[PDB]
Amino acid sequence: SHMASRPILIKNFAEHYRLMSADSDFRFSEEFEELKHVGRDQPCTFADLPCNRPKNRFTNILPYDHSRFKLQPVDDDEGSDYINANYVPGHNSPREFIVTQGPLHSTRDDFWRMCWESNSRAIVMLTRCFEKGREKCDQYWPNDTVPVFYGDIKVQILNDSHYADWVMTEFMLCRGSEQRILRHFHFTTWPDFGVPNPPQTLVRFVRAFRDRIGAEQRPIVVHCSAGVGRSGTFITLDRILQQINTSDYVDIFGIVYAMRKERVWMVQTEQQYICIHQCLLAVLEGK
Repeated sequence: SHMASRPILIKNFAEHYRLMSADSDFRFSEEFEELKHVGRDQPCTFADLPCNRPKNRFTNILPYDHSRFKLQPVDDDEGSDYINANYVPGHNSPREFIVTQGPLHSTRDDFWRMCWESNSRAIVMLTRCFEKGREKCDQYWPNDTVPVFYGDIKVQILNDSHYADWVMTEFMLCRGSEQRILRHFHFTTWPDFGVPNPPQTLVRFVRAFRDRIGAEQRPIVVHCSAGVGRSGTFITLDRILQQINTSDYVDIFGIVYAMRKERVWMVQTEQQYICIHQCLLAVLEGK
């Protein structure tokens, strides 16, 4: 098709890349520029209520109404159903990911409740808590093995595995007499400015994640700072790598356009838009 899908025939992806990157990413920069309006017209009524105003890390990153995850309502709290997060499509399901902002201390309770209510068995954290001096995301998980209660959810570290660019963490999650495990994928290498360089690091992580998570059927929670740029770059990359195993086509454009329609600025910057292409380019060319 043509309008919300620019599919490439894999056997030519390496040329398409050249052709796209050529002239200071002329074509690339231009292809991206088409998405700059996708889904922005959609209402954000709830996110925009007074009682939910303090819950948003950024005033111009708010979940569209049709896509937002909703927390079980609480009978005295007005607007208690709210959290900054949308179901965003993945390779295997329309409601495969829940991408959200990095919780504030003011929202980590809500954030945990979402994981529990969503039945999500995997969080993917793509930002550092602090970076270059700002705070991006509140430490919403214990930093030792003493179990910590976030609301009604008791989170405890069963073990963690540090690597070069990310740390795996296995949480036990308890609500009442009910127990589950959750795997926490924390990519800790992303550069203070720009996209990961070399991008291979990100591919490496996505492989580690997917290999580890399998053909998951409940939601995966994905987050960064605002829940748009990196979150969008990961999900897309995860999708396409799964994809090149069942098709001789890839639709990075198509993937983004679909995500935009679901949650704001999903692949945020054309550097990330390019980065996705480089990662795949790297894979198709045997690193």
